[PDB]
Amino acid sequence: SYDLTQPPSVSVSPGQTARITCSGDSLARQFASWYQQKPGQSPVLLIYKNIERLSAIPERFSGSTSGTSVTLTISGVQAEDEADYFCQSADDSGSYSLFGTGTRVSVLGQPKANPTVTLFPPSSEELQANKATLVCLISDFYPGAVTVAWKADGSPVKAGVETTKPSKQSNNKYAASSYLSLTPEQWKSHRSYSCQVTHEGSTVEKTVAPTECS
Amino acid sequence: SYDLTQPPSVSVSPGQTARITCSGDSLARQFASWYQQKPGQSPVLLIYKNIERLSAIPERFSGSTSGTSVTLTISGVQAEDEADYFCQSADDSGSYSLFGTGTRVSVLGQPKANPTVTLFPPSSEELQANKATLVCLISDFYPGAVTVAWKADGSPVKAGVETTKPSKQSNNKYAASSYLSLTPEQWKSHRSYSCQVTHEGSTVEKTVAPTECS
Amino acid sequence: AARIPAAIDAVIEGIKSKFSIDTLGGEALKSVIDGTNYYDASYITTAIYNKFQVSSCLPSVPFLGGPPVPGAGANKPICSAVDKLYLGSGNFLDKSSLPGSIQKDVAKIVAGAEQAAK
Amino acid sequence: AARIPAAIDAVIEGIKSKFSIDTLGGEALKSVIDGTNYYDASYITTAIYNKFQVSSCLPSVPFLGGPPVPGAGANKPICSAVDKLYLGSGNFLDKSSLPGSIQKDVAKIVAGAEQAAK
Amino acid sequence: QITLKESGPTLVERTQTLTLTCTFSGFSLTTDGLGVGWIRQPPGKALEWLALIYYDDVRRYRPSLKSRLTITKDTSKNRVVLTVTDMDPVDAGTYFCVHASLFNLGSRNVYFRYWGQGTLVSVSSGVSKKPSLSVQPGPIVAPEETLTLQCGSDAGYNRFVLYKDGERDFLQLAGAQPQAGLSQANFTLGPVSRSYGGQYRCYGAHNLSSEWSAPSDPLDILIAGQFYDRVSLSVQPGPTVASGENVTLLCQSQGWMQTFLLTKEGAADDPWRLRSTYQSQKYQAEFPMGPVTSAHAGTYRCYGSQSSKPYLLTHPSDPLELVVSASTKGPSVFPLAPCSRSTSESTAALGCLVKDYFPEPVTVSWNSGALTSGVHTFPAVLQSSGLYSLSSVVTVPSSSLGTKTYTCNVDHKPSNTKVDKRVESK
Amino acid sequence: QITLKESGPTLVERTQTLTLTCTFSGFSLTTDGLGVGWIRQPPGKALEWLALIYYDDVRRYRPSLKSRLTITKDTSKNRVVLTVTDMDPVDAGTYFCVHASLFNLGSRNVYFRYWGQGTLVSVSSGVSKKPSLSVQPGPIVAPEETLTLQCGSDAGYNRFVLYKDGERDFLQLAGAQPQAGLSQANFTLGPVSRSYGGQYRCYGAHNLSSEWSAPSDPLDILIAGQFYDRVSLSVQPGPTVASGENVTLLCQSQGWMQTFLLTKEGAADDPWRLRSTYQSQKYQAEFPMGPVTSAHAGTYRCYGSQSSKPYLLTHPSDPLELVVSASTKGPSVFPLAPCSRSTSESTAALGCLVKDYFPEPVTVSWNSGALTSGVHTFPAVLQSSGLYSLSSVVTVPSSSLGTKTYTCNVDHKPSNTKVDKRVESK
Ligand SMILES: *[C@@H]1O[C@H](CO)[C@@H](O[C@@H]2O[C@H](CO)[C@@H](O)[C@H](O)[C@H]2NC(C)=O)[C@H](O)[C@H]1NC(C)=O
Ligand SMILES: *[C@@H]1O[C@H](CO)[C@@H](O[C@@H]2O[C@H](CO)[C@@H](O)[C@H](O)[C@H]2NC(C)=O)[C@H](O)[C@H]1NC(C)=O
Ligand SMILES: *[C@@H]1O[C@H](CO)[C@@H](O[C@@H]2O[C@H](CO)[C@@H](O)[C@H](O)[C@H]2NC(C)=O)[C@H](O)[C@H]1NC(C)=O
Ligand SMILES: *[C@@H]1O[C@H](CO)[C@@H](O[C@@H]2O[C@H](CO)[C@@H](O)[C@H](O)[C@H]2NC(C)=O)[C@H](O)[C@H]1NC(C)=O
Ligand SMILES: *[C@@H]1O[C@H](CO)[C@@H](O)[C@H](O)[C@H]1NC(C)=O
Ligand SMILES: *[C@@H]1O[C@H](CO)[C@@H](O)[C@H](O)[C@H]1NC(C)=O
Repeated sequence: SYDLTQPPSVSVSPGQTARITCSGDSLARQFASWYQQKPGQSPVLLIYKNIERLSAIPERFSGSTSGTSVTLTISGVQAEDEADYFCQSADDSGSYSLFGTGTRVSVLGQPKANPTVTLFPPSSEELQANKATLVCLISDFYPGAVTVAWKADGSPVKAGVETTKPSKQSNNKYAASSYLSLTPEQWKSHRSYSCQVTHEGSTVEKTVAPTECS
Repeated sequence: SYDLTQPPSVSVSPGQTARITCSGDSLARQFASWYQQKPGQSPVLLIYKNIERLSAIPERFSGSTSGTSVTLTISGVQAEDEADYFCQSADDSGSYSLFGTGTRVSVLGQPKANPTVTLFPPSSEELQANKATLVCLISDFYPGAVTVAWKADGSPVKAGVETTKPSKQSNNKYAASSYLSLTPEQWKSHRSYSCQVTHEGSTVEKTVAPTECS
Repeated sequence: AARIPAAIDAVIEGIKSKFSIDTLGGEALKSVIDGTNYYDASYITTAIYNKFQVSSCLPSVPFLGGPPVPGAGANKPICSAVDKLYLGSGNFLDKSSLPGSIQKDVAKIVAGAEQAAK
Repeated sequence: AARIPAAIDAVIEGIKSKFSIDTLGGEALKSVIDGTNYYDASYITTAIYNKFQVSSCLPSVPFLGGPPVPGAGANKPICSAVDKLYLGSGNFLDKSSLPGSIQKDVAKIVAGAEQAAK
Repeated sequence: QITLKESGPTLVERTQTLTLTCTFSGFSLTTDGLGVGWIRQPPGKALEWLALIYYDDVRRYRPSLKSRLTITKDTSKNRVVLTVTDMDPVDAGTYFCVHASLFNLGSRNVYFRYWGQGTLVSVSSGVSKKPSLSVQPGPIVAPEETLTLQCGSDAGYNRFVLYKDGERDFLQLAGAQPQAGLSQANFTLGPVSRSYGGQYRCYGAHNLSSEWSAPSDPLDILIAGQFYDRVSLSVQPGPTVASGENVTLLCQSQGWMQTFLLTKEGAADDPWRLRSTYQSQKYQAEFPMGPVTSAHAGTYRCYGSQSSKPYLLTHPSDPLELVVSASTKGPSVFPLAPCSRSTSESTAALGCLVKDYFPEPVTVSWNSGALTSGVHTFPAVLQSSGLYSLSSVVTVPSSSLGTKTYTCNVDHKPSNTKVDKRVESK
Repeated sequence: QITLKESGPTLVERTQTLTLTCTFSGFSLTTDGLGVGWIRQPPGKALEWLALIYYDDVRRYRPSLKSRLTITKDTSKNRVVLTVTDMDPVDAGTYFCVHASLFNLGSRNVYFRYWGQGTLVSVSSGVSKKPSLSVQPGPIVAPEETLTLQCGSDAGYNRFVLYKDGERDFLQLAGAQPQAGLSQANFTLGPVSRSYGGQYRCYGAHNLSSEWSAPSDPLDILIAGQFYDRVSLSVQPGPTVASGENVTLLCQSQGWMQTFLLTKEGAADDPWRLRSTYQSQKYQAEFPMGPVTSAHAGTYRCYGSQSSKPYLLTHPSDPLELVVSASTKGPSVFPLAPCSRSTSESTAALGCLVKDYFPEPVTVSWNSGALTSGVHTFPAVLQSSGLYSLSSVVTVPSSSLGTKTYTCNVDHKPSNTKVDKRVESK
């Protein structure tokens, strides 16, 4: 219970509610409160219980509780709501206090666009040259922050993955690719390979099976 | 500090092959070597220059290089090879030397088994009752260490997840379960929910959609 | 009356052995002991407490409500002997208990000469 | 010979002022700086350098190697004066450079004093 | 036959310099391509490279420790000296002296072949950490028992001294052997009386001739039973509560007490303290416990106090045991089916879910005691709200799915409820 | 008007105490259900709680830091003092003063409403007693040139002294100003000669009446041109080397030579040394450079030295520039397909992977200059082998994949290659 986990970052375009969650084992039997710390200032309390709110804070910030996690809803995000939002609770017994990792609500420009990943298996011509490469192509996403994770039968693979940095397109939406290098013996052993891309918050997965569709 | 990263731990049943990979940005130009440290004793050199073994090392150990990563494979690991394995290499400039975090190969008493994950949507009569709960059931896995990570629409969800510790079963393989509680509107809002199970690195996933069945 | 050299010899050996007393300082007890007061160990305890300055071993505070500092004669051998003997695992040492424990230990040394002489 | 008392007083004044010479050192010099030798600066330079053991200010080592340690002039005012005077910010001083610098400064002070009395 | 035998100081203070001295026989540093270096391993962690000297006058240091290392060689009498200058209690481990060898000229990358045996190095913690003073059973005692203050530390103190403020000299002195990580003394007070109130504190030191550490935080010992008038305790709701209700303990009495205490038996936590307000010719203080759960269970007793005597409490009040437990709810069964009967599978996963029930035993049996094979019942899940949940599934063949009725019957004796739900496949 | 005002030292030396104090105005700490505490924040990271003291004298500390922290409270003066004991340089950051209030008397859990402002606290990284002795331009010097040794330190040393090994009297003595704690001196060596070689070592001190610090690392100065014999440098492969083939520089001499130094003209790590083995008619020693890369490029000079006086050298040999170039390679076009089944999807993707090309401009256009409906050519990934790779995908309407024939053409101009591949899905 010594850790109260929060998302590392949340970004939302103006006018859309942003939800920040604070999950921990000790939240079941202790109260919580939410703090806002604008850059270069002192943190300001927002709501001091599971649900109730201070008088001066605007009507946008409302809190809710559910099980072992409490969540904040910044209804109608505006440009002046870019800050770090923290969470507080106590230990299980009622004791030494705790502070969460804290998210960072950021307002965007162009609306968010999810990636479109296409995965291509090695051709039949690959294996004659005693080579095998899997290519993962990511295009039409914004902003430019991706992290590809190559998994073979679920278990992570970090031997041969090569990833380019995001680059600008003609549409002001970034695009990037990732290549995996495989010996022909490996590609005919595991059941399936998957190229997982994680956007700011997302996990889009594509699967290719050497034995099924080849 | 050090740039060479290794898996925290690897477990393998007797008779199989274990693969350890350490990767970094300096393995491209500078060689590598693998060390074995049994508990208490002093480390012993195993493989140097990425390809070669010493004259007094069992034939099972072998190594290879794959771009910016080097892999040491213990083919047919016996009960004696339970130790920590470190890989070392210079930095980019070739002056200083860097060791790795170092894995820990352990042999299990009983052969490993993979989880059998079955997920159930909320009943058609729960929407009438205004309460919705997904169920994820994990059965027949060894050893017992599973971390259910619910994902909705590809984004993590931690508001409502309730999980029990793995428990002993009548058969000598552990079991567990996990429940997610949803408001019906949230259940019908998203397009896909997925239970995600992590067991000794390997990841298994089962997905259901509201449109298939409400 | 050949036990009066024995009576002092045994005690001056035992005090040196038990309390790690320096050889050049052991005989100082002879001046303050004779052939009738060696039977009672409390006289020896008083003489040690007065001359050997065992009171300096214990911690003392400069001014009231201040951090303790070690006593004056901390580095003297007698402090080391007391520390190794009376302290250690599972022991306590009050201000009053130290003369009591010293007297109890000197009683056995005193009785040793009587038992051995015959 | 009326210049002789004036010249002697002026030169001892300059040397005492520059190097923070001890009061007894003034009369010690007056015993040796006698008018037979005020003409030259090398003689008085060497006389200062050997009477006030300026050579002891610089550090030296016991062994052939071994870390350097400060010399016998650890706290003498002359060593502190020469240290604060020459070793400033970017001034070097070897064994064979200190006598030259002292010669320069002493000659300057004596010439100035003599020609100012003139 | 290449051997290396390290030897050097093992115990060293917190701001002194370590000087190990390797000694190698079999190879000479004047041979081209060789080298000697030191490797450090903290207890149960990864190896860290420290220093290395080649067959030359060239020395390579760890970049982040270059400021506090000095490696030197003596080829005439084979040995290597390493000197760390500013050791802290984190620079402790098992230093190794190792051989070396260049792969090839053009890059000073080496592989250490002939290692040496371990060389354990430990650093004594300085007098900066303060001891922690704790008392059992509780800070307040009747004037007849004895107390055992416990002073503990996480730095390896050998001697502990206990000081009571208001007195000139130390109250007691004791020593404890420094077990692997922790040491603890057990000062025993005598039979208590009126004049044992005050703020006790205890210091620590490595021996009785060294600087004592920072003072421990004061511990308040209060002695009860030195006032004539008595106090009484009562709770506004009923003593039995349903684990979700406002509960407000009350302390009421005559007499002029301006401070009340409320203690729960079995807990060493500090007592609650509040001031009193004169209402209806009675001095009272009101303790809002807020929402109450199973944790706030036990017996609570009140105490009076006065400011003229800071460490004296009135005679203990009558206990008022508080019992908190949730109410029996009974299960609510709910059917579950995969709703995607893929034809490419032989066994389905029909099952039933039990959602909310507090009394722990519930049993699920299918087709009234039949179908004993293929049925699994997972252990109960304790929800945050305090109500358990269950699940049971049966793996039946794909052909059996069809005109074969499947139904699960459940029971919960403490609620007298039997419910039967038929899990029809969608 | 509740406000908090914190003040104290803003720069503390390492391993020393910190004594922040908070002065609060607007509330009285004697009232029930209040408390003051301290909260840290490293620059950029999240907050962390340190201490708290309530209306009753109860202290709580973060368990990971219970040994070091200590909070004391005074009511009349309205001041609270935090006295963190050991300050390693990872404790820097803003320190806030907060005004904690309890929720209910059930559990000592508080919410911080009125925050302070915060005082930046910085901790000195640490000082290195050892001076650093570096020489410019390089350890190899001409027979007639003015050297410049740079004995520098960061411990606030006021004066430095230079010792030559083998001599009992200090060579020179200098001084420098403690400019922000960093000192540097530049001893000048005059016209060098045969006797200026050796191991120069420099010390430091706070003043001429202090004790001198630890010796700096020895530095070797080698005089060149003293001998008569000439040495020549010959590379066994061609002077131009394609990357990968392992260069083997060779030094030959007509005289009785023992050790050969090989230096890279640019600022390098250090000269190499090897022993000379007699060969057919010349003394020689070859340096295996291993697999060369773009780093081992520049001018190489091979000196010659004898152990009669180990710090002397022969004349520099003729410079031998070593040029490394990555040879151009021809791209190989492999055709990647959606996979056998892409049924029920309106638009499908077909593409070409160009693998292993070195000059960077490659240009892919599908079906000559047509099919510019959506061709996207992804940017290229520089593989660790040093050869680039790039791919392009054409989105196509699905039925068309049956009839429309899509094929791709690659143009790598520098290698004069045009390859066409007819991709298909089957
Ligand atoms: C100091 O007192 C503590 C508290 O009692 C001791 O810790 C436990 O003591 C009880 C009996 O007093 C034992 O039954 C337990 O086994 C003790 N715990 C452990 C972990 O051993 C502690 O042992 C005492 N120490 C000394 C030196 O007397
Ligand atoms: C549970 O009941 C108690 C007892 O009434 C409540 O305590 C009072 O709360 C109100 C809230 O406005 C305050 O104005 C009173 O001053 C409180 N009483 C005392 C004696 O201080 C408590 O608030 C209730 N809890 C909930 C969650 O409603
Ligand atoms: C000793 O070191 C160098 C010798 O050149 C001097 O530092 C250079 O001079 C300027 C002006 O003093 C410095 O500000 C720069 O750091 C250097 N300039 C460069 C490198 O172009 C330094 O002044 C010398 N003297 C002292 C007392 O340090
Ligand atoms: C690089 O090429 C050189 C060509 O001489 C190789 O040099 C010799 O290789 C043999 C192979 O066993 C070694 O025994 C010798 O010690 C090497 N050096 C000399 C001077 O003969 C070198 O091995 C090659 N390296 C690689 C990695 O292929
Ligand atoms: C007591 O401890 C200190 C520090 O550990 C040590 O310097 C001193 O020698 C010790 N006392 C004795 C008698 O050894
Ligand atoms: C020189 O430095 C030492 C050490 O800081 C100091 O004690 C002394 O006063 C300084 N000055 C002189 C003239 O020694």
